[PDB]
Amino acid sequence: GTILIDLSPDDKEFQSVEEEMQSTVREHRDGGHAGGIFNRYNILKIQKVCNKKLWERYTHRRKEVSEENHNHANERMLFHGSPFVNAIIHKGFDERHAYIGGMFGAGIYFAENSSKSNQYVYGIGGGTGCPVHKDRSCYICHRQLLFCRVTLGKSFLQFS
Amino acid sequence: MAHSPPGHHSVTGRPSVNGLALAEYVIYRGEQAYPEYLITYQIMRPE
Ligand SMILES: CN(CCO)c1ccc(-c2nc3cc(Cl)ccc3c(=O)[nH]2)cc1
Ligand SMILES: [Zn+2]
Repeated sequence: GTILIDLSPDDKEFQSVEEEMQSTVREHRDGGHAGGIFNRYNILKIQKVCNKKLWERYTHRRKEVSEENHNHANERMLFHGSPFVNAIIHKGFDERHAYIGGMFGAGIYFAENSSKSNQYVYGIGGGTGCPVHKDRSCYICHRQLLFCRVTLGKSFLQFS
Repeated sequence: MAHSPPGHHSVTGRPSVNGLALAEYVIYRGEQAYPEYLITYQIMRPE
């Protein structure tokens, strides 16, 4: 039940999403090993993901969390990169989208830095890079990220 | 998937070495995220 609505680059909504993508690029400690060497992106398309069932699933859980946390969902907009982006937009997030070996346990990971999520587009550590050229720093192949609405509720603070 | 820490709904990873990194987050229920936007892009080679 998912449809994708293309946003015009003239739309304020496109513009604010692009700005969050671009402005949250940083340098990474791997020198670009996982995600490639870059300071900015060429945005090709931004599509709104519309699925009523998946939205109602989200809002139902959001209300449960809010009611457990003094009417505060602690909702954020965060990036997610994954080889299964096209599965997620149709079927939703579930345990198959978890990073079993992640540093904060087996769960589904999100980033404030778009460039952190970019490290996971082709798999953990960038995998073997793009399918066509086997290049984690490919400048040719199209990549996709999700910009997601995430309910944090009461969040456990783990220091680095 | 694992469970959230008791009394919590997510984990926040706060960097303590890289002063420029932003936070990372983990949820343990897929129902706690909705994929609002699909962004198609290329990384750009620096000049
Ligand atoms: C479905 N999988 C395992 C793929 O075999 C997966 C693993 C990691 C990620 C992922 N991990 C992150 C970790 C941090 Cl610290 C920050 C952001 C991400 C992210 O966007 N995706 C996404 C999917
Ligand atoms: Zn490629």
